[PDB]
Amino acid sequence: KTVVVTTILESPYVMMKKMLEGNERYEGYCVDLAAEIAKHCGFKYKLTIVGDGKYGARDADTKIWNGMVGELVYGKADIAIAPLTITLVREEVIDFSKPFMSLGISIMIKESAEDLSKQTEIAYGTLDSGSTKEFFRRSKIAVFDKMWTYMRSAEPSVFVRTTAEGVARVRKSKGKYAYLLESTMNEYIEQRKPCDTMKVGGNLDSKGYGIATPKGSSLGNAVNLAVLKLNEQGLLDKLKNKWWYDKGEC
Ligand SMILES: C=C(C)[C@H]1CN[C@H](C(=O)O)[C@H]1CC(=O)O
Repeated sequence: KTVVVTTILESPYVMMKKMLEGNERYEGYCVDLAAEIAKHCGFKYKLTIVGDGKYGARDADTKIWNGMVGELVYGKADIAIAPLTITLVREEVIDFSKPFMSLGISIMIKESAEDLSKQTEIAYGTLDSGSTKEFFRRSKIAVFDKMWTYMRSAEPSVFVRTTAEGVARVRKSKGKYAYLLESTMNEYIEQRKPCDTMKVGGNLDSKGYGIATPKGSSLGNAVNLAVLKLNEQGLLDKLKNKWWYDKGEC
């Protein structure tokens, strides 16, 4: 009947409109994407913000998945539409549609990863949890392995808790702090006032964000075909351009 969609606040994907109720309280790339996939697939839905404010990781002790991934695995949500990075660990427990948006870990400064690894004057870090941190932690690639060893033992801490915190740290560090984040957030922030940040070098890896559903879900097939169709029509490119560039501030 009414499909339960779990999502999360992260600009410009899902934001509180700056007096409203239900789905109309929200706006952003993922809000527009949810309406488009629902329209194509022919379903009614309710957007809900994930209670724990997490994307999805499996606790090492309890082995239970938290965040949006957890909501899908334990049957609390029917679908997740947000900047949820497609990773192998998540793919083992949930299904992802083809990418609706491409990205890679990138560097934000006020070059290359190899260049950051060989130096010591500019400090660098990632979020204290998430796919970016996990990529560095489990990487068997020499340069990233070195970067991780440096980040985990750096004092004071080079890690931050939110995107906003990583961005602010870059802005106030006089070129002494580089933030490692997904290229999509990097591109978005570059077009946000005070317009003083920049992406440098190529991405460290390659992946995307995908619509997620519980394993064996009936909705899976349909949502995947919808993503392929919206992509083919150029709609996803227009939608990214709308939220990143048309609404840019620089
Ligand atoms: C915004 C957050 C915390 C998310 C977005 N995609 C990643 C994920 O799905 O884990 C996280 C960012 C990152 O790890 O750099």
